[PDB]
Parts: sequence; structure tokens; C-alpha cells
Amino acid sequence: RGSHMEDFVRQCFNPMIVELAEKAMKEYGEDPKIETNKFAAICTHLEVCFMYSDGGSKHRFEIIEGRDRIMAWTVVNSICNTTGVEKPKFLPDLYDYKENRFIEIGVTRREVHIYYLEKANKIKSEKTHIHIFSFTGEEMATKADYTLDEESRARIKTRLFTIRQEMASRSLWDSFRQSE
Ligand SMILES: COc1cc(CCNC(=O)c2[nH]c(-c3ccc(C(F)(F)F)cc3)nc(=O)c2O)ccn1
Ligand SMILES: [Mn+2]
Ligand SMILES: [Mn+2]
Repeated sequence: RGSHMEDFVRQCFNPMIVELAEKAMKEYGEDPKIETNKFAAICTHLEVCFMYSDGGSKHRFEIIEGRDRIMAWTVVNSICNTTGVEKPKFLPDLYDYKENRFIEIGVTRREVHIYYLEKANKIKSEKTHIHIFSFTGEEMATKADYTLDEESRARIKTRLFTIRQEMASRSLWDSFRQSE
């Protein structure tokens, strides 16, 4: 199954980001060859998480996304057990040592409010931080604390819009938006 979407996502994203997305989808029983929109979304979320951890100081974050399930949970346990913070029900994306909390990164093709409320209804023990970026260039964070510098968030927003543009130039953006 040779799709324009798959070749585009391989030309658009870092080879390592691509490999991590592939491993994560296959672990979840999904096929990147034939479920290509989801492959692109997973790559995008990955790159945003990495970009985000690159903001701030150097020892600041611990990266949870992009690991295998078992080691990601091992790090989450080490975090909770050394810092005393409650253990979250679901695997988050990062941990901020500077503010001592987990961070849940979201990336949506819809309005950021709906995505935020969705991600908030499934974490009832609401001690973790939610930060949502949209494809159109806005964002929303818990208690209005956007964690990072303005320049770092701006780099992320520019990147998401460049992805969206380049997708739309190949007429793949419509199928991507109308797929979430
Ligand atoms: C959810 O199923 C999955 C899950 C995995 C590994 C664990 N996942 C996350 O931790 C995660 N996953 C997503 C996500 C997943 C799929 C889509 C899709 F495909 F619908 F566009 C969009 C967002 N967003 C996040 O913010 C986030 O933290 C691997 C594969 N599939
Ligand atoms: Mn995650
Ligand atoms: Mn996330």
C-alpha cells in the first residue's frame, strides 16, 4: 500500500522520530503503512514533545513519551517515589523538575478548548498539567501557566503551521483534519 501520506511523513519528520512513531504504533496493533493520518499525528506529537523538552533549562524536564511502556512507567515510579508526587492514572508526556509536576502535551486539528476538556475528563485526579497546541497556532494550559518561554512556544506553533501548510500543498491536509 503505497500512499502519498506515508512518503510525506517520512520526508517531513526526523528519521528517529519516524522510528519511534513506528514502534509505538505497532506496539498498539496499528499499521503505519495503511493508517497514515494517525502515523502523521503520532510523529507530530512526538516532535512537539521533544521540542518542548528542549525549552527551558537543561536538567529541567524528564521525557516520558517516546519510551517503551515498561521503562516509561519505571521512570514515572522513580519520579513519584523520590519526589512524593501522586502517581498518575495514565502515562503522561514529560515531568517538570522545576515545578514538580507531570505535563500532558496535546496536539489537535480542532478547537483547543474541546481537546483540553476531553483530556481533562479522563484524569480525574487532576494534579498533572495539560498543555494543548493547535494546528492553527494557539494553545491553552492549566491555570493559564504555559510553563515555557514565549519564544519556545512560538517555535512549536510555527512548526505546526509549517507542517499543516506543507500537507495542504500536497492536498493531504483535508483528509488529515477530517480524520481526528
Ligand atoms: C492512544 O493510542 C495510541 C497510544 C500509543 C502510546 C501511548 N500514547 C500516548 O501517550 C499519547 N497518544 C496520543 C495520540 C494517539 C493517537 C492519536 C491519533 F492517532 F488518533 F491521531 C492522537 C493522539 N496523544 C497524546 O497526547 C499522548 O500522550 C501509541 C499509539 N496509539
Ligand atoms: Mn503520552
Ligand atoms: Mn500527549
